[PDB]
Amino acid sequence: LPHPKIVKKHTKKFKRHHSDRYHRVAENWRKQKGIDSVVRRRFRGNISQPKIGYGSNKKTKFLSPSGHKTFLVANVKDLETLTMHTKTYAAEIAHNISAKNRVVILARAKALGIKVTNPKGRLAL
Amino acid sequence: AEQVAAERAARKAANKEKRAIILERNAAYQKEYETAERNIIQAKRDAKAAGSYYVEAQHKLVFVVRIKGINKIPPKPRKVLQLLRLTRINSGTFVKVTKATLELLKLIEPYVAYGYPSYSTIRQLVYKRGFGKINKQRVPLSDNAIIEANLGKYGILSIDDLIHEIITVGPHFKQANNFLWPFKLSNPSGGWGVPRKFKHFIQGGSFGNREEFINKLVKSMN
Amino acid sequence: CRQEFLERVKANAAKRAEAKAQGVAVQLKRQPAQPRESRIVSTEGNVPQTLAPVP
Amino acid sequence: HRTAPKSDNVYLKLLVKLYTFLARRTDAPFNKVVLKALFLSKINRPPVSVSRIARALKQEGAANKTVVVVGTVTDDARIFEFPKTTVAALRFTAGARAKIVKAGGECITLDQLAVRAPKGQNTLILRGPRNSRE
Amino acid sequence: VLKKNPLKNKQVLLRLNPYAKVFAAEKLGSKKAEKTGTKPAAVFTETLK
RNA sequence: AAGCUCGUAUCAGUUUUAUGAAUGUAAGAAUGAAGAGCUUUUAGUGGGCCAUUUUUGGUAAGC
RNA sequence: GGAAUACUGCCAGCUGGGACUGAGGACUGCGACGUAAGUCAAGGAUGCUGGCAUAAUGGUUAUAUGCCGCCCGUCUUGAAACACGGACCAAGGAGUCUAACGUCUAUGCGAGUGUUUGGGUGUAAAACCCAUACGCGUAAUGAAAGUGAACGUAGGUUGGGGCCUCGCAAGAGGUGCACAAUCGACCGAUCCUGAGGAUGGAUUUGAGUAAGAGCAUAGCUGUUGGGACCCGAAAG
RNA sequence: GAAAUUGUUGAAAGGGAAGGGCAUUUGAUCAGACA
Repeated sequence: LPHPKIVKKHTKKFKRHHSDRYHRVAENWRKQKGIDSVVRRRFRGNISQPKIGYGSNKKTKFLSPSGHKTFLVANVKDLETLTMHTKTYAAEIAHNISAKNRVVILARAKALGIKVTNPKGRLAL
Repeated sequence: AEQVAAERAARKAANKEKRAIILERNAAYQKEYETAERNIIQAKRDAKAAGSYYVEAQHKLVFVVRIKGINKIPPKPRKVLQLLRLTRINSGTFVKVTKATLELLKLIEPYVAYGYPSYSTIRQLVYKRGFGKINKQRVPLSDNAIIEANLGKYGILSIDDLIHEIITVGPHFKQANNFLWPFKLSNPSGGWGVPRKFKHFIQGGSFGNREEFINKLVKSMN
Repeated sequence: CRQEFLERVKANAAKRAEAKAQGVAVQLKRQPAQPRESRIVSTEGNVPQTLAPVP
Repeated sequence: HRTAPKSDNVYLKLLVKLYTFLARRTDAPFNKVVLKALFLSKINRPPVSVSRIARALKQEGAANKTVVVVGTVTDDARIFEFPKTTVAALRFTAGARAKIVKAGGECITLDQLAVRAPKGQNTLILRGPRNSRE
Repeated sequence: VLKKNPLKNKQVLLRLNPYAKVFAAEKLGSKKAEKTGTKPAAVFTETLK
C-alpha cells in the first residue's frame, strides 16, 4: 500500500545515564530525578533524552520498512481476520507456536495472500 | 438537480464586477501617489525659484523593528514593546505618529530601529509578510475576498486598499494596522552594516531613529 | 483631580446641542498633537543669516 | 467547561450525545443550557420537588407549558391538588410518578422532550435549591 | 495549502491587484516627466556658498 | 480545582492632556488583550548573594 | 551656454548560475491566456532516463579520526566548595492495614434511607428473601422548665439563565428557575402595654420557618490515633 | 545454571587515564525485496 518515506528522527537507543559505567545500572531508560544532575539540566555533550519532539510521523507510525503494520498471530482463525486488510497488516507468527502448526499458518497465509513477516522460523530441513 | 452551473455563472459575473471595482480603485490610488510626490517636487522647485524655503509635511507613519532580545530589559520599556506588538526580536509593526506615540518611541530607543517608510517597502511587506488576524489565527492573505470579509465594514476590499490605509494614514488606520499580524522579519540579508548593533544610529550603531535608511534596512530584513 | 472632566462634559453638552442644530460632522473626541503640516516660508526681508563657532 | 461527563451511565451518555447534536445545530439557547446541566455533578443538581412544579403552574401565563427538570423529580406530602401538565426529567421517584399520572398529566423522558420540543419551544426549566443545603 | 509569494510568481501577483497588467503594459514605474526652467534665485545660491 | 454570572468594554509595571503640593486622580485621549468578576477549598512557599541608579551620612583609604 | 555622469531612490524591467525543500492526494476555490472551445507556472512534483537488485542502501557493532564532554548520590548555603555514602554482582529491601471523623466524585433510592444483630433459605462461609426495632435525616430555640415556624397566590422591591407575544431584524414588553442584595410575616428566649400577663408596639439572638434533601454503598483523597514510610538513640 | 569474577581461543585498540555525545571512514556482522 502507498506510504510516505519513513523518517525515524532518532535511530539510536535512549540508554540510561551511567548504564555503561556500572553493571548494576540497567540500560533501560530512567529520568534523572536529582536537581544537581548535568543530564537533567541538559548540558552540552551529555546524553540525549526521550521527549515528544522525537515522535514518529503518524502516517508512517508502527510500520515495518515494507509499509506494513506487524500483527501477531497464533493460529488460522486469528490469521483469517486479515483477509480484507492484506496491504495494511502483515502476519507475525508467535514465538511459542510449534513447528507442526507454523507450516499450517504459512500455507494458509499463502492462499489468502496475507504476508508473513517471519518465515524460516522453525523451518529447518 | 439544477443550480449546477447557473449559480456558478452568476457567481462568476459577481466576481468579474467586484474585480473591476478594485481595478479602477487601484488606478485612482496609483494616480494619487504619483501626483502627490510630483506636488512635493514642484513645490520645492517653486520655493527655490521664489528664493524661499519649503518645509515638507512631517511624517505621520513609522515602521518599528525590535533590535534586542527578551532579557535584561527594564519593565518601563518592556511593557511598551508588548503594546507595540514587538513580542520577539525582528518583529515589526506600523505606528501612527502623535505626541502620545512619539514618547513611547523615546522610551524604547535602545531596543528598536525605527524610521519613515516609503510606499515600496510597505508594498513589499504586505505582499510577502502579509498576515491577518481573523478572530485569531494568523491567516495568510493570498486572496482579496479574505481582506473584504473582515474589513469591508471599514471600506477596504482588497490588498492595495489596505496598503493605501497604511501609507495615507486614514480614518480607519487602527483597524487595518491591528488586522495586520505583526510582521515577522528575517535578520537583514546584507548584515547590519555596523560592528556593534547597540550604539545609536548617529554614532555608528543600529538603534534609534534612522528616518529614511529604514527602507534600506527593512527591505533586506524582508 | 477630575476638574477637567465635568467641564469637558459640559462642553460635550454644548457641542451636542450644536450637533443637533446643524448639518454636522460632530468630532467631540480630543485628538493628540499631530505632525506639522507643510508651509512655504519666504526669505525676502528675513534673510537666512549664517552662524558658526567663531567663537 | 467539560468534554465528556464524569458519569459512567451509558443512557446518560446517549442523552449527552443527543443534546450535543441539538445544541450545535438548532442554535437555540434552550439546548445549550440543558446540555450544560447534564455535565453537572450530584450536589450541583439538587432534586426538584413536585411542589416547585406546582408553583411554576400557578405562575401567570404559564398554564399549558411543558416543564423540564434536568435533575430528578421528587414526591411531596405538603400539597393536595396537582395540575394536569407534562413533566420531563431524568428520573422520577415512584411517588412523584404516581402523583403526576393520578392528576391526569404525562411524565416523559428527556429524549421524548427532544422530539416534542427540538428548538425547546413552550418549555420551562426549573432547577432545585442549591445553597439551601451545605 | 502553501504560501505563494507575489513579486515573484507573476500569476499570484495578477490574482491580487488586477491593475498589475495595466501597470506593466504602460510601464508606469519607468515613467518620464516634463521639464521646466524654474531657476533658483540669487538669495538661495549666495547663502549656499 | 469547583460552582454561578457576564465573554466583556472587565482592564493594563505604558504614553498624552488636564488637574497637583516623580509620584497622586480623571478622560467622550493613544496603544495593546477576548483568560472577567464573585463564592467554595487545596498543595507548595515564608532565605537571600551580586550588580546598576537615586539619596543621607562618613575618611589617609575603603565605606 | 549645452551636455554627460556619480551618488541616492523606484520599476507590478528583463535575463542567467548555485543551494536546501516537494508536505497534500478523485472535483470544488481565486485567477491568467485564448475569438471561443480549451490550456496554464492559478488552492504544496511531475515527466523522461540509467546502474544495481545484493551486503550495493541502511542498521547494529569494534576501532580510527575532528570537535565537544568534571563523579554519581546526599546534606548544607545566596553560592561554589568541603563533609558524608558509594570494591563489584545477584536476590531481598521502605506511605501499608485499620479505626474515627471530613472534602470532592460516581452509583441506588429518595422525605426518606440503611438486608447481612439476627431469622428463613441455600446447589452451603457464596447467593436469594425478611418480621420487629434501631441509626442518621425530616424542627428548632432556651441554662432548664417550657414553647414551637403561612395575614398574604409563602411576601414586596431590586437583578436574573430560559420561555412566551409582537417584531422580514435590531429591539420592546410579559413571565420570571437556581441564586445574590435590601425592606417584611411566623417559632424561640428577651420589656412596655394592665386583658392577672391580655391586643398591639421595637430590636437582639439561629449554621431557624419561608413549600423539604438526605440516607446508604463505592472511588480518588485529607486530618487524627494506632509499630504507622523504612533503619538508628542517652534506657526504666 | 544468570551476573559479579576467571581461563582458553579469534578480532581490535593502547606514548602520563578510561568509559560518554554528534558525524564518518575502516574492519566485523546483519534485515528485507525477487512471489
